[PDB]
Amino acid sequence: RIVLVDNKCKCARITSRIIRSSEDPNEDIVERNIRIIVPLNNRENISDPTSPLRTRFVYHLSDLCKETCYTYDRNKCYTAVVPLVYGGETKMVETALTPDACYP
Amino acid sequence: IRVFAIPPSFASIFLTKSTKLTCLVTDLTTYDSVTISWTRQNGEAVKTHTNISESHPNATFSAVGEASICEDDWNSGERFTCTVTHTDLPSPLKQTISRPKGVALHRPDVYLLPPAREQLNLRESATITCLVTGFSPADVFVQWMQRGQPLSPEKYVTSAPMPEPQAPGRYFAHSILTVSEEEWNTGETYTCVVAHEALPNRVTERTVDKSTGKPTLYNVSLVMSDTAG
Amino acid sequence: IRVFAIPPSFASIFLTKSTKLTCLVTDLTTYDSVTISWTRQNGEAVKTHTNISESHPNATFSAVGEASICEDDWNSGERFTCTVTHTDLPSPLKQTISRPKGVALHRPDVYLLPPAREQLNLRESATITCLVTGFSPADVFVQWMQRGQPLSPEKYVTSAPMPEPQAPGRYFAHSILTVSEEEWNTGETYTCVVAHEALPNRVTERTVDKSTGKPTLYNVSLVMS
Amino acid sequence: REQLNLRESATITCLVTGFSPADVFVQWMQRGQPLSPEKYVTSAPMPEPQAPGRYFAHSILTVSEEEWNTGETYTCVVAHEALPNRVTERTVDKSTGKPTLYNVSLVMS
Amino acid sequence: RILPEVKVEGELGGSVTIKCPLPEMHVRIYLCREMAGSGTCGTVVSTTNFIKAEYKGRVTLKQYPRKNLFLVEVTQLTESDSGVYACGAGMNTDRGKTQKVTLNVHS
Amino acid sequence: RILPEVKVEGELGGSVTIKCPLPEMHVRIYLCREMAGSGTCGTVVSTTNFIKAEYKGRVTLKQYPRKNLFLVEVTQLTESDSGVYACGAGMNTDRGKTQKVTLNVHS
Repeated sequence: RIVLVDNKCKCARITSRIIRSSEDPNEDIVERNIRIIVPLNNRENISDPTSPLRTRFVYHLSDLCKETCYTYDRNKCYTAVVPLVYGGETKMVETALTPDACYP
Repeated sequence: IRVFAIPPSFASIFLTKSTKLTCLVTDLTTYDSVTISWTRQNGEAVKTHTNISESHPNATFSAVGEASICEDDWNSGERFTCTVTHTDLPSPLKQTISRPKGVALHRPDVYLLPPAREQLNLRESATITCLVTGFSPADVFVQWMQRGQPLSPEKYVTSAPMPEPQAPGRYFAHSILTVSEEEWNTGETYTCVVAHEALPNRVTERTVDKSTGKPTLYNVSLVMSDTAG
Repeated sequence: IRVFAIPPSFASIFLTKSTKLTCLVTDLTTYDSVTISWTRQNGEAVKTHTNISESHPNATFSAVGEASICEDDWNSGERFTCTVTHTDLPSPLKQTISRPKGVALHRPDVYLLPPAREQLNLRESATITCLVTGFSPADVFVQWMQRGQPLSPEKYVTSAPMPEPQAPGRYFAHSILTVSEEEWNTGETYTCVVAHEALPNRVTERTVDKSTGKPTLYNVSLVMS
Repeated sequence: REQLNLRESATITCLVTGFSPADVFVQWMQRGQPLSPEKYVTSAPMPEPQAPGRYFAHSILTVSEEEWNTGETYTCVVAHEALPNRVTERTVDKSTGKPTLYNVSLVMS
Repeated sequence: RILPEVKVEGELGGSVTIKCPLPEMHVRIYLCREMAGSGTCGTVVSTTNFIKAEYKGRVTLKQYPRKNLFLVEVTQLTESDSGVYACGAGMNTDRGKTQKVTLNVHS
Repeated sequence: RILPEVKVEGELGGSVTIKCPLPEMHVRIYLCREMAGSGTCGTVVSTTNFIKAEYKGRVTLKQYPRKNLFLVEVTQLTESDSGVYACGAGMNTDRGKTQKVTLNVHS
């Protein structure tokens, strides 16, 4: 419910609710429902794979209630550029790390 | 005596920025005055060739006749013909190149497999492969690179495209490198790129290192913090 | 107007366990009353020759003859001659065919790459790749057994041997087997089995299943204060 | 593992059961190459208790402790007529049985 | 999380058509039967030529750019515990599934 | 996942024949009876000479390559409640099962 921090970069979604409990007085409960979706096998620099494996996973509930992040969005795209010899001339060519998300 | 009918490769077409069809003569005697010309399906002649090269150490001559044709006419499947005429053969020999319509266009699937674990036990080499499959019967050339500097074909070797078991006409091909084991042991992240027509941007890419292939030991630590916030 | 000879391949010899060689008659006129034989080094006769072909569009007669011969005598290094005397070839021509016994031998080495991790997301069809490297001769026989049964030759595809530029005289090949994900997702054991001349035993085999790429352990630790 | 405490000698056993007739050959190959016949020991085909006409055999290879701890693989190859390809083999090393080990480590100030 | 539940009925002679949203992206469009035993999803037909071995020749697909729609039509149904079929797009099946349906072959 | 449910009345003098698909050639075809307590399947007879202790002398097998049919024939039935019997092939038992049949013995 009250969780307008559905930022799908760090995966967080910590919503709030009130146990309409057993009909005693306002002996109610306040919750904070986290669901972090760790990529774990992803890379440190999210747009460049040459960076080492991202091992540590920091989670502050301050910046995720709005940056480097861990996963890929379906509505955004991340791209990259690559070279090649083919003999002498080297020409930069554009590739997309997110297919079916930004395919021309 | 033999004559070839070599269409420009897809890689040549979209990397050299110049589309030209060439026909090569081989296995013949080292003579001259080899009339090697390109003509169209209507019999009209095409622009001639340049830079007649030198023969082979095997005492056999080698010459090439090249014609420059734009991309759209090549995609039009026009019946181009290379004629080779010489005193060796009383009848000029004709080679036909065209684009036969009637093949569906299928996106290539390019997959990277690093060497097995027990491959890294003989401590002499690491064999990485990229396998392309399911693509349209158009045949393509492959490039590889390491740490951003691409590599020569003297090390990595590709395979001829063969039909797939269950596909009607979708093909497949392989490419492998056997590199020093210490290199792949000491990072040196490798990348296989290929260029095929069915690709949206015409070029696709994949990359592998030790980290990518089967991480056998993590220490992931989800240190949630300021849990209140 | 020729008669070529075909030596049976060790790949065919091994699985058949029977040695039979034939000579193909090309561009000889489509007429009967012909001559055919298989003379050894000592000239000993062979088994009878059957399965004579039919008429051909280019007016050629292929009087192919198959005979049964032992296995060890081939290893000895004898020579066979397909003798043919046709109406259009009155002069008898002597064919020749034998075992080379000259090329050195290096045992192959067998690798079995499982399908890529990305491939086990799209759930269409997996692909297991057997790889053979560093073998001297140009002959090698690769097949696949699932659950003790050899698979259909259609299922697996094996390419021709290809030389390594780094290793002179040595070739390599690759067999591919395409199976459904679901059978691969379930515990199923696929074995790539290879037969080759220079292997210390006549046969080697390597196998993989899903329960091989799992990580040895984790280290997850939710520090939280 | 009770054997793997003295750290003296490990004994891998290639139990072969359910085969007829009473003839079989067993070799032990490491890294693709075979081993001396004096390092491994093969028994004789004894009749099976619950299956008449069907025999069984044994085979022990004695390695030193450290090689099995380094995880070096060992291959037992069996030759017999009834085999579909006349040759079968099995492999083993340190990590055959080892399952996943979730070493967790909770902490909260 | 959409649930476009549809209750088409089909016997062996009955043919059942399933309607899926076509984003016109054309990279990949598929139907996936969720596997009750494994608890995951199992593809049945996709943009690729592959098809289930048990379902060979019995299911086909139709693309309607005029209406931006995808049709999965099954000519013959052999009393399958017709589970939940999910339409989806993209190579990754679990992440690309858009809508899910389930029906009944009997009645 | 197929459920070719076949049943019988089954007493003591009655003999029951169970039809299994012949997998073809030879691959350890067997008939397995689900163990309710363990929640898994338990072999009663296989291609090898194994026969379950309580079923000793009471079960026989007939392979029919002419019809590709595998008949499991039990001469005498009694209190052995027909729970679930699965026809299967291959080395591993739980992976190789099909005909998940169950049948009563009393009536």
